[PDB]
Amino acid sequence: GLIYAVGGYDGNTHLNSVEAYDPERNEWSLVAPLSTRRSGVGVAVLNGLIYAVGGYDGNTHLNSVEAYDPERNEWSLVAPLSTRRSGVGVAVLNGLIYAVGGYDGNTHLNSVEAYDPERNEWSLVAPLSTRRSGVGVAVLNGLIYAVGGYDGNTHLNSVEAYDPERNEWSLVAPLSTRRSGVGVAVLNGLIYAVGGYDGNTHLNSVEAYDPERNEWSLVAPLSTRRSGVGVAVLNGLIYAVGGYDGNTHLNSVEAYDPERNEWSLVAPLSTRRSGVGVAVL
Repeated sequence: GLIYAVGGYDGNTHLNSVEAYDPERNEWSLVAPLSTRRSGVGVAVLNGLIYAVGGYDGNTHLNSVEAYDPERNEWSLVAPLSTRRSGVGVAVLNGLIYAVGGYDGNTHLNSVEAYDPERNEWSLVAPLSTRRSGVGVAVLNGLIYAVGGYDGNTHLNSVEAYDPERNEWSLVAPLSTRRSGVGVAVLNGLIYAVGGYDGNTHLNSVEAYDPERNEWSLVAPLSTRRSGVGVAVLNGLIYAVGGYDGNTHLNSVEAYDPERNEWSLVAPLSTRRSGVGVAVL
C-alpha cells in the first residue's frame, strides 16, 4: 500500500535516504536509509522485501544489493551482483529478481543476472541483444520487457522481451521515441514508458504498449519533462516520481489515471531525486 522512493541524486548529493508515500494521506515520510548512497539504482519487491540493486554512490559503480524489511524498518545486505551495475533495470518474475543491463563504470552492459532468494545468489541468464544502460524494465504475462536505454553510442527506441522458459530475448515493437533514463510500469495489460531522454531532449511524453497488437501508442503527457524518473503502479494509478527536467532535479510527483487519460500532481518528495528507484509494497 505504500510507494517507496529509494536513493537518487538531488543535484548535489547521491542519496542514501528513502521515503514512502501513503496515498490515503497523500504525503511522504522518511523511512530507514540505505547503507550506501545509490543513484541510478534498480528497485524491486519480492515476498515482502524491497531490494535496492546496484547504482552509483558518487565515486563507485556498485555491485552491492540490500533488502528492506518494513516490519523491522531496516536494510540488510544480501548477495552482490557478479557485475557492478548503475542505470540498471530490475524486475521480478516467478520468484526471481532480474538485474538487466546497466553500466559497470567502463562498459554499457548487455548482460543479465537473476537473484534466487532461497539460495541468496545471483546467476547469469541470457544477455540482451543490445547493451542498455538507463533501461526501463517491467514484467507482463510471463515476459520481462527491456525498454529503451543507451548502448554507449545511441539512445534507444528498441525493446526486447525475455522468455524464462526459453532463456532468450526477442525483439518486439520499438518505441515511437528514443528513451534512455525512462521509467516503465505495467497496468491492466499495458506497459507504459514514461519520460526519459531522446539524445537531445528530456521528455514529457508517455507511450503504452499493447502486447496483443505488438504496438506502442501515445497517451497523455506528463506535466513536467522527466528523465531518470521512477515509476510505480498502485491501485489503478501510475506514479511518476522525481527525475530531471533538463534544468532541475525534481521533487515533484504526478499520477496517471488511465480512465481519464490524464496526469495530476500529488504530494512532492521531501528531497529532489533523479535516478531514483521506486517500488510498491
